[PDB]
Amino acid sequence: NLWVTVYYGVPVWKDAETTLFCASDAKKHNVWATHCCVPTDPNPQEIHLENVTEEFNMWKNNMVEQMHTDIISLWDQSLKPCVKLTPLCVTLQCTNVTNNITDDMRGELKNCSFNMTTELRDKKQKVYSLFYRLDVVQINNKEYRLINCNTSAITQACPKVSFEPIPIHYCAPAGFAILKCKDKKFNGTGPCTNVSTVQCTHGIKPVVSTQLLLNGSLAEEEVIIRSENITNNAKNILVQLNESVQINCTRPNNNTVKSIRIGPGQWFYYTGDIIGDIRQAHCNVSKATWNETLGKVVKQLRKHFGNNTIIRFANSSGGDLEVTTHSFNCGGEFFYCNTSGLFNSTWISSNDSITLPCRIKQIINMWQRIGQAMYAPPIQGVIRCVSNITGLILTRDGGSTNSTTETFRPGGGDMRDNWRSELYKYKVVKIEPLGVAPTRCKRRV
Amino acid sequence: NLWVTVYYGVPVWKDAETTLFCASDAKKHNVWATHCCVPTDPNPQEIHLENVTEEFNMWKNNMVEQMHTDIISLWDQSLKPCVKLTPLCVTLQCTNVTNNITDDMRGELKNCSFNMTTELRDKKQKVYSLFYRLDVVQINNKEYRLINCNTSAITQACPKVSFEPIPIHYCAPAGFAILKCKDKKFNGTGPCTNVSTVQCTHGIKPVVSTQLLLNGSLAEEEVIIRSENITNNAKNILVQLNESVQINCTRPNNNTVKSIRIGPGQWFYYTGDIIGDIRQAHCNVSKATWNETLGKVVKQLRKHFGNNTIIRFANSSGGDLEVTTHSFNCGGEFFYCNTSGLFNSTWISSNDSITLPCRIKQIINMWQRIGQAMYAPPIQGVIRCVSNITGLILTRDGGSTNSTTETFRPGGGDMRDNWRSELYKYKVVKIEPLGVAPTRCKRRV
Amino acid sequence: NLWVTVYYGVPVWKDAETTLFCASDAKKHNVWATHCCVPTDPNPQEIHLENVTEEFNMWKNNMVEQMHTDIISLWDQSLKPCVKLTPLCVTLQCTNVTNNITDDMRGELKNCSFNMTTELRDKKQKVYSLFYRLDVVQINNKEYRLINCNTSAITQACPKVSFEPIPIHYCAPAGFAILKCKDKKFNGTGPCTNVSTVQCTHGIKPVVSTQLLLNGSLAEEEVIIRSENITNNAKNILVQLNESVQINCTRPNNNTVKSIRIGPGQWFYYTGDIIGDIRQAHCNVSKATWNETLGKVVKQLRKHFGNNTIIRFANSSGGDLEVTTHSFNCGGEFFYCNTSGLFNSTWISSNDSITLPCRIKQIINMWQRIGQAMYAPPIQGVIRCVSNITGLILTRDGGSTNSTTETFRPGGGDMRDNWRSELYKYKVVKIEPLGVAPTRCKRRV
Amino acid sequence: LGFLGAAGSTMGAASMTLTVQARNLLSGIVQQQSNLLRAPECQQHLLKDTHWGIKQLQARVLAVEHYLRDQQLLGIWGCSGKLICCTNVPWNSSWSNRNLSEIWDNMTWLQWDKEISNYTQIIYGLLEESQNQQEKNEQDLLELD
Amino acid sequence: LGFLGAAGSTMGAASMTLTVQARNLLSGIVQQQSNLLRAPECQQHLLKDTHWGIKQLQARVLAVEHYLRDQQLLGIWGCSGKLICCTNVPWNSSWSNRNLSEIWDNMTWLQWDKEISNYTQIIYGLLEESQNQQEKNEQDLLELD
Amino acid sequence: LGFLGAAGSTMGAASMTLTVQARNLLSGIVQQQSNLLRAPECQQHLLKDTHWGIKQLQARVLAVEHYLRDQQLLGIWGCSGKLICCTNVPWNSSWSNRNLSEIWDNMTWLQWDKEISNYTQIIYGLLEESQNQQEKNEQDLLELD
Ligand SMILES: *[C@@H]1O[C@H](CO)[C@@H](O[C@@H]2O[C@H](CO)[C@@H](O[C@@H]3O[C@H](CO[C@H]4O[C@H](CO)[C@@H](O)[C@H](O)[C@@H]4O)[C@@H](O)[C@H](O[C@H]4O[C@H](CO)[C@@H](O)[C@H](O)[C@@H]4O)[C@@H]3O)[C@H](O)[C@H]2NC(C)=O)[C@H](O)[C@H]1NC(C)=O
Ligand SMILES: *[C@@H]1O[C@H](CO)[C@@H](O[C@@H]2O[C@H](CO)[C@@H](O)[C@H](O)[C@H]2NC(C)=O)[C@H](O)[C@H]1NC(C)=O
Ligand SMILES: *[C@@H]1O[C@H](CO)[C@@H](O[C@@H]2O[C@H](CO)[C@@H](O)[C@H](O)[C@H]2NC(C)=O)[C@H](O)[C@H]1NC(C)=O
Ligand SMILES: *[C@@H]1O[C@H](CO)[C@@H](O[C@@H]2O[C@H](CO)[C@@H](O)[C@H](O)[C@H]2NC(C)=O)[C@H](O)[C@H]1NC(C)=O
Ligand SMILES: *[C@@H]1O[C@H](CO)[C@@H](O[C@@H]2O[C@H](CO)[C@@H](O)[C@H](O)[C@H]2NC(C)=O)[C@H](O)[C@H]1NC(C)=O
Ligand SMILES: *[C@@H]1O[C@H](CO)[C@@H](O[C@@H]2O[C@H](CO)[C@@H](O)[C@H](O)[C@H]2NC(C)=O)[C@H](O)[C@H]1NC(C)=O
Ligand SMILES: *[C@@H]1O[C@H](CO)[C@@H](O[C@@H]2O[C@H](CO)[C@@H](O)[C@H](O)[C@H]2NC(C)=O)[C@H](O)[C@H]1NC(C)=O
Ligand SMILES: *[C@@H]1O[C@H](CO)[C@@H](O)[C@H](O)[C@H]1NC(C)=O
Ligand SMILES: *[C@@H]1O[C@H](CO)[C@@H](O)[C@H](O)[C@H]1NC(C)=O
Ligand SMILES: *[C@@H]1O[C@H](CO)[C@@H](O)[C@H](O)[C@H]1NC(C)=O
Repeated sequence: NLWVTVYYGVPVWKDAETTLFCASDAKKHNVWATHCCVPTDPNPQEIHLENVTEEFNMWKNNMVEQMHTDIISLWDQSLKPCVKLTPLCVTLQCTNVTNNITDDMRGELKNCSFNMTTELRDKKQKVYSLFYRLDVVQINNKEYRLINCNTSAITQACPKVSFEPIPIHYCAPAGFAILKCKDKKFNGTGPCTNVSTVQCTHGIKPVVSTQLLLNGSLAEEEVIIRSENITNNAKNILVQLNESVQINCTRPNNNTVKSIRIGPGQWFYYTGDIIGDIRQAHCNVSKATWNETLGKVVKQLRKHFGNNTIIRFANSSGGDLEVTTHSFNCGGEFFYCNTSGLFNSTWISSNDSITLPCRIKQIINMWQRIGQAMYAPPIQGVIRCVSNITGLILTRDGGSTNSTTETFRPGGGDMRDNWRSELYKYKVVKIEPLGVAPTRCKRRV
Repeated sequence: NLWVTVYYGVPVWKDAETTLFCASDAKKHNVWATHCCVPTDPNPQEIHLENVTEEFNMWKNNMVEQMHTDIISLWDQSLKPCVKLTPLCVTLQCTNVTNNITDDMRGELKNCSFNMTTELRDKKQKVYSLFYRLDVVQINNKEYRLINCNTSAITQACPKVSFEPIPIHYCAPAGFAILKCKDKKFNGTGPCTNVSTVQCTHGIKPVVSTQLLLNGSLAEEEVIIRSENITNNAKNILVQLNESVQINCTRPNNNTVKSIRIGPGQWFYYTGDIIGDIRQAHCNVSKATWNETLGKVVKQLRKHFGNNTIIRFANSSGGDLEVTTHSFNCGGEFFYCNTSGLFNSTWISSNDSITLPCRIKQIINMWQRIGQAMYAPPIQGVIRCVSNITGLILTRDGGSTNSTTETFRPGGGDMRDNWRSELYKYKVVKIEPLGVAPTRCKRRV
Repeated sequence: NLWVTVYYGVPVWKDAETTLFCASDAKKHNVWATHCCVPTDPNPQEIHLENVTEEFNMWKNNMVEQMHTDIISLWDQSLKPCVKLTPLCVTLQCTNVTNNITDDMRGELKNCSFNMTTELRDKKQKVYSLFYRLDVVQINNKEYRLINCNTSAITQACPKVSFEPIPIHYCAPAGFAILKCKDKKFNGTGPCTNVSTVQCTHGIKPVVSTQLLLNGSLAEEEVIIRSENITNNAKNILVQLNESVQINCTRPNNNTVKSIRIGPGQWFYYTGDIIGDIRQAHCNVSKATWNETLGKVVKQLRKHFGNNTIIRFANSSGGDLEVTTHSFNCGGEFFYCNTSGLFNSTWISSNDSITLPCRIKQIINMWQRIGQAMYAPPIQGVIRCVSNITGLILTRDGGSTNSTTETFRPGGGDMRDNWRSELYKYKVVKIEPLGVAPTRCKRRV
Repeated sequence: LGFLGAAGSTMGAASMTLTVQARNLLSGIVQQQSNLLRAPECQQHLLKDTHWGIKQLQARVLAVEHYLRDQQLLGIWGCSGKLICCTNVPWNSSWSNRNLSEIWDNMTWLQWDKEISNYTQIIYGLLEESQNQQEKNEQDLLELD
Repeated sequence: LGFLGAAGSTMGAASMTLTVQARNLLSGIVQQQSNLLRAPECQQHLLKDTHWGIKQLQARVLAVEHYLRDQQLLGIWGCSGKLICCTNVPWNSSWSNRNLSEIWDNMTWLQWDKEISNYTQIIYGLLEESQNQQEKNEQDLLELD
Repeated sequence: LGFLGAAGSTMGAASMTLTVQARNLLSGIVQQQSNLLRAPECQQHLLKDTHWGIKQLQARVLAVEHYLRDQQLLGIWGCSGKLICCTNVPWNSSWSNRNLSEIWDNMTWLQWDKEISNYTQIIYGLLEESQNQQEKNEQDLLELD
């Protein structure tokens, strides 16, 4: 003699995709200080869910896609009110910079001059400036043009706007909740038994890189290797380290920045000249930290590829700098570092820091899109930054013939991987408070 | 002893104006494939309303106005990201195209050259191209300019975007319903007794034309002549045929299209030259189909103008091509056909197809607005299309002295008429579920 | 034996900040006729609140901030579709206008010529025009440029758009109410005992000025002096007069306006020449009205500064014209009047109108922002306007040593003061209908 | 009978489909929004096209406001939980003096609404007052006991 | 008395206008929107001016959310159908020990809200718990019978 | 226990937190909006950034629509004023023939929803019909008396 009884306020949920709030920790001109304008809670108090098991899947996590979209949108907006540099698509007269230049810098930097516009349409000015060779290509005392002029408009990023990543917390809108997995051994998929509910994620700095994962969180206890499919050589492997590796990067040349008007309030910045000698930009890691780090990675790779097999590391297979080098933003400057100095070993059954030479570019095709290109204004002085390697993006070459030797390379370059590696522990669900159950109760008639 | 009783969920409604959803049948780069992104139901099941009589009025139907607004808005958006052609407002040096040109094409097409911009501000290129005379006017081996340069900016329609109309269904938002009139004899106004309710209209292709109504629906049983007022010569008459007339249109010249950069990714398309001889564009209908069609129209006009009176057809009274010719989009090309070959008869108490010569224009002032003009890029090869005449827009000249002879002309040109002719059977109403009635019931006190 | 009883529909409220509707009195091309498109009620009937005392504070009134934001936004929108005048940043060849010019106008107006663009990129035209010296500066038969070209883009205000202020009513959104203070002696802060509730304010014309407050409401009974703090010389004093002072302004020169195309539909307007002689623009007030008005102001200042002390008036201390002169819009023209002719007296224990010479500017930096500048097109003919002084913005110099003499100057220039002076009687509150109270009632168990 | 299936039915018979009509507004809102949410490209369209995105929100907001307005009226009349409710307001022959059996057995709701379309605001004002008085009377009964 | 006509009235008298105040929010929303809908040019303005259109939607959405928040509170306290409801939560002298006759006959609601403004969240929490217990008790009575 | 604190609890125990869950949606809406309203620069952002402003309104509108949809269902089933309500629809062993004591004492609501997830639309249709019949019966009882 069971009857339907309806209950409202039932503590259940379903997988769902919604829009999350971006909230900062309450950097005056930082693009991330703004936009994520709703402040976070001083205490985004967590509620543990006793006896709840739930399934997580980082490669199906739509929080990654939202972040990706928001990162792009914010950048496009921040460049919207900045000076366009289309007046720079002129022919350039260029020669080699001649100074006390080291061998590795010969022909690396060019000395160009051109007729630039001024605030009046009747007047031109001669501009003398230095450009890195990667931004300048030949047309045919030789004729050159900026590399982007045959493809898209170039705009100047505003020098007053900082893009330095600060922690960002994503918060669920009412009606939704975020489930957080605390299983220290969670590999990116499957059930998790230590689950709490939060309204906001912890802060994730929106750090962009192509090979080494910088300034993320560390794994507890052991290096965790997470991949969508272990035996699929078409998939990337995200390796989260349980220790950090410090990288010291520099742009050793002391630059003098000049600024001219090229129109009505249209200020344009360029490198005028360089003080001191010319040296190549570079990044250092100690050899011991790097070698110990790989040994740990290998011990863990061996659980998937065999503890009696050989794991070797090799450099990038090919592609453009955005694909083959380790790219990052260092104080507003854009570095493209040669990581072949790191991925060179075979693993089988007194710092001597590894120095990675780095190239510098001012014209950046962000997100590998064809469309508006960004011009990074030069930075006055000498640039130094220190970053933490918190992970790696590796790919297995595959093509294996069961020779027992496998090769891994610093592949990747898909920007979403940089966030998937932090958001792997979060899931968004919709609350479904209405439901029914049987009972020995009938409505009074 | 009657009391007020309140009922909620009452099946009644009121005339209303709201915003309808645009929904396509789930054409990768078609502007209509997109935008009307919410898919239609696989079965937009209709509910017949037994014993419901309702009044319809096609000339007061606000669904027409919504479509008109949406058509314009969508086009303006689709041209928003396309290359501007303002660098083309230069003086042109033009001569007559000289080739094997038929008599009807003499002076029709001009051979022009000019200094066009390139991706660099310091460089110009000589462009040689062909233009139709309708797009080019004199300034004073003679000096010419594009016709639009003294009025508005010209922009290029993107060659990758198709504007080919596909069926569009309009759907009511929740709280509203669409009432559909099934009376086969419905003349556009008054009560209709066979009424069903639907959530979505059938698909209407947003076909644009100025005189003949193309690719619409056909009337059942007989030709239906619908006008706001029969005796008002200031009103248009929309004639819906119960049979179709096939029209075969061609642009017989085999065009070679050239493409240059005129700026940073700014690709511009133009006709370079023509392969083969030069012939005039034209459209064919058989004489028998056309003559039978008019005979049917006349039989029906006679019910309004007298079955002992004379009905004659004549061509356009005057105005620009957008007013006097039959205009349509044929595979992206814009045709302006001389319909005097059709409207030439007097009706009283072996195909020999009628050939209508057609002019071609590349600069289009869509919707007869003064403002941004569109440049239709040329199409490579030879163009063929076949369309169905499903109706006519006719106007009576009026000015009658009761001579017993009336004259009708292929007037119109008001784009809203093209949709009113399909939407005539639909009405939008607001649902009003709350109401009261008397009964022998009082609330328990 | 008291119990909680919950009541809904409780007539209480809280101070709140919300967005108000802008509503006009239902001026075809007036920017204020549009935008404030929701019409006002024919009878925005007021409800008096018997026995309600509420606290008002005009310097904390957020209605002022909303108006300020809306004024700016509307103007920026209205200029959005207008012709840009960036082609005017060319070198100018200028000489002194030579005609029958009075002494006060010598060198005031310059005769300039330049190469302007045309609808074709290959053609230039010579433009001869007159400019006021305030809009033109030297580069080094002398070389000049427009004053704005080194700072920002200049755009033309559309000549067809009127900015003539018309009364604007602000209306609360549902859930909010506006409380109106009727205390005739209300000084801007504190409790008010004669309070009514309205849905809409009375109409306030959005009149812009810098020193004299024009076309506002008058005080009843006596001049009211309102300031945030009487003894703070850093604060402005808003004086609301109980009588008006009439000002007759003229631009005595009969201007001939020329119009050319400078691009594709890009019409540009400029003063071609002047008919008749050249005279200086000016504004008149009678001396008696002005002197009586100040005597009244002084009687009231004495209640705050001592009725045995000396009050003197003096002119502006320094700054640009936007700061030191009385600025206003006269029929679309922009006047900058020298008010030293008014504020010149010492007050101690046959009209002879005061004539204020005025300068004219065409390039206006509205709201004192650095950014896009507006070009005011010239007006054909002779300009006359008559305005009412309804108030003054005064500042006390301070720096007093208790000498018993205080000096007041026509300071101000903060545009928000112009509205604060009208909105001082209104407050916006949020309705809070839910609340509880004790009673001898328990829910039946 | 389906949505508005009863529109041509007489009032009596029509009352048995009040549930069909009542649910149509919010059910339609969630299903239409679902079709929109299920099309990621359409979601991109909502932001890419500012005017379209605004038109859609305006339509949804308005639909909600109408739902709520009617619900509040039922609330203030003491009919929040009912599709059919009797009240303490007598029927006026001045609104309609038509026979009760014609009203329920021959006439449809469409016809009926026309029959009394100019008294709607009167009836609603009366219902409001009657309920206000009733609630005060109920409180007085509780204070008395 | 009109909207807020009772604001200066004492609480007792003021309670007779609870209907006036209760309807003002949604009634105002539909009438203001109607004035906007009746002006086709104003509708064009909502789309032509992106910021204005957003400000208007934001205001409308917020007004709806406040309406609903209050309705839910009445719902969870078991007062969804009432303008006036008595509950099972006793009054605390610590919130107010003022004489009942002053509260209803001399004081206005504005004054009263100030008198107990720091206990609102306490009372609301108590009301929530009391109703939760009551509903469980009701189910137990039905299972018992 | 906090929001979803009862998620791992058995159904019986979990029912004592229905108030916690019920309020979370609208309470969260007003608190999140408050954090946004309290940041004038963020308000400027809502208009400066068209896409962000649209995304936020879309999220808020959708949250409201879901709230209301569920409330209407309770309304049409005659449960508008209850967190827990019994009805006149019998339980089908074809939906679930599991022991009542396992359902309330061992199983959680998450498990239960999975147990009967394919019958939700059946039960809801039955509830609608049952209430419709009940209301007609109530009117007949009033006309009879
Ligand atoms: C304080 O308030 C006063 C009014 O109380 C304002 O004074 C008015 O200002 C307006 C705008 O400058 C003046 O309007 C202009 O009047 C000119 C003369 O018109 C005469 O002939 C017409 C015939 O129909 C009469 O109705 C009128 O009363 C006059 O006798 C017109 O030639 C002007 O036309 C120009 O603008 C219109 C758009 O408005 C265009 O359509 C035209 O093509 C043309 O470009 C214009 O209409 C008005 O005359 C002034 N009133 C008085 C009594 O003088 C002050 O300006 C205001 N002060 C401040 C600071 O805001
Ligand atoms: C880069 O090119 C500029 C342009 O020619 C060089 O600048 C000139 O240097 C000489 C020698 O000191 C001066 O006399 C000229 O007056 C400078 N010209 C200008 C325009 O400033 C510059 O030296 C070159 N630098 C390098 C490292 O090659
Ligand atoms: C800037 O423009 C000037 C044009 O005046 C260039 O100088 C000219 O160069 C051409 C090519 O050799 C000569 O024929 C002219 O006689 C030069 N004119 C003068 C007066 O210098 C100059 O080279 C341009 N500079 C750059 C790098 O753009
Ligand atoms: C249209 O004009 C172009 C430009 O003059 C003509 O092209 C030239 O044709 C001659 C003869 O074959 C060639 O020797 C030239 O090299 C061509 N010039 C260029 C720039 O390509 C073209 O023949 C003309 N066509 C017609 C039909 O009149
Ligand atoms: C493109 O520009 C060149 C300018 O170099 C034009 O050729 C000039 O034409 C003028 C006018 O007859 C002559 O005075 C010059 O001597 C010519 N210069 C040279 C080197 O050709 C050319 O006609 C322009 N072409 C078009 C059609 O725009
Ligand atoms: C302002 O400058 C213009 C430009 O020189 C003067 O216009 C010329 O006046 C003379 C004498 O009447 C005429 O012969 C010329 O044909 C005019 N030139 C043009 C281009 O129109 C004008 O007179 C000057 N006005 C004043 C007051 O100085
Ligand atoms: C407009 O441009 C012409 C260029 O043709 C200017 O006139 C030239 O001025 C320079 C400088 O004195 C002379 O060297 C040229 O010989 C002149 N050319 C001719 C044919 O006039 C003219 O001054 C410019 N006008 C303005 C005011 O911009
Ligand atoms: C239509 O009228 C017929 C004849 O009286 C009746 O039997 C039928 O039920 C009516 N239809 C509706 C929907 O009421
Ligand atoms: C205002 O006070 C007087 C005097 O006590 C009283 O008679 C009147 O009703 C009060 N007004 C209101 C609105 O309560
Ligand atoms: C988890 O399981 C244990 C053991 O049966 C039980 O005592 C505890 O109450 C459960 N937790 C929850 C939230 O039900």
